[PDB]
Amino acid sequence: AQLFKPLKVGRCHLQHRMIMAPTTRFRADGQGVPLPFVQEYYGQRASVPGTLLITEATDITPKAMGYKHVPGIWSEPQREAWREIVSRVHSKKCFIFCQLWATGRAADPDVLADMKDLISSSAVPVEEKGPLPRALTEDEIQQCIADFAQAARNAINAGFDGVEIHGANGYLIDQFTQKSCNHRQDRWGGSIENRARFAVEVTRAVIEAVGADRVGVKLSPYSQYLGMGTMDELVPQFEYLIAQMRRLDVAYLHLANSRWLDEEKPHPDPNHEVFVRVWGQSSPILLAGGYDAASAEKVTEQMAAATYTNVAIAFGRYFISTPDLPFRVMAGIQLQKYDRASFYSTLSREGYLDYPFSAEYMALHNFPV
Ligand SMILES: Cc1cc2nc3c(=O)[nH]c(=O)nc-3n(C[C@H](O)[C@H](O)[C@H](O)COP(=O)(O)O)c2cc1C
Repeated sequence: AQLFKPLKVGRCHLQHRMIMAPTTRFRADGQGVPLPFVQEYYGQRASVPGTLLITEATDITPKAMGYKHVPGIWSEPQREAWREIVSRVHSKKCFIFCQLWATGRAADPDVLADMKDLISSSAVPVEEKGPLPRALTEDEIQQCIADFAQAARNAINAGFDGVEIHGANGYLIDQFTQKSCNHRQDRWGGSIENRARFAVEVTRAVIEAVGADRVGVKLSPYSQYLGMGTMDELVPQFEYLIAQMRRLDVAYLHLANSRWLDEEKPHPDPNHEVFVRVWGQSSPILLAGGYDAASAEKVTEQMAAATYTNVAIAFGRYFISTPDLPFRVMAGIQLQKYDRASFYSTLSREGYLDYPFSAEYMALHNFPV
């Protein structure tokens, strides 16, 4: 199976193409430091050598943090906690990218030090008022771009194999890409190229920091989560941005389906064919959102037959429920049914560390360490 073939992504020689998608689980402390057992969570999911894992979204600066109990990577205590997580993954011969974000208008205003700190590309709330975000100034944009680069340096210094730039799901970068939020009249909004500029410049600064082979970029072009996915020129806007990502030669593009607002409207393009076409055949593409063992297999096989041979699939919910997911899929073992109780848990070991391995995997584990 194509899905089981080794694939080089960035500097990492992956041994199969099933990826742990970035998933926020709120197991960080009030200082943004991952809890001491976060290392066992990622270690569990480093089940099979040559797996790539992508971390939960990680904050870049204390001012940009939008939630409590999510991790950052600006402070020394955070960076040391992540070094230990990354060490555990590498000890199991797996690879890990740190996903970097800022929440912008989707931050929890109760968590911000000042109401001034709720920022976006423009003063457009997610819901009809809705506390109003403040439009970033030119200098604040420049500062945010440098903060992403410095976070990327911190990540690479903690040992991460790479960073993913969180350009999706209506968070701050996507708030610049999409006209349903960005109504700026300066060079950061007001046309397809101008709206794309924020994502292009964050990407360029992170590339200068760590090199294109340690940077992936996530987008969710069709997603309607958090006020996105409604602009009239949605397709052209992302065709343009993905052409620029391809020109910048990033290690991978990651495209994900999210929450679709009306289930009676069919989705236009479940496997993102329209965008994969612009990205091209040569560089790895990660697809996420709604896949299972059979559909991950089918889409990778059929894309390969269509010349798109460099496709990986990332799983969020099944990697939560199934720590040995790639082992299971390769051995024809059923993935663990996931449950909403665990998705909506916070802080505890319960609903986090306590999904079992397959009995099969346990059978091979029957030895003294
Ligand atoms: C609990 C939960 C937390 C998530 N947190 C993030 C996040 O931190 N970063 C991000 O880019 N996507 C996040 N996602 C989206 C996942 O990466 C993925 O796109 C989503 O789970 C859909 O894929 P699935 O069908 O395999 O679950 C999250 C999803 C869930 C279920």
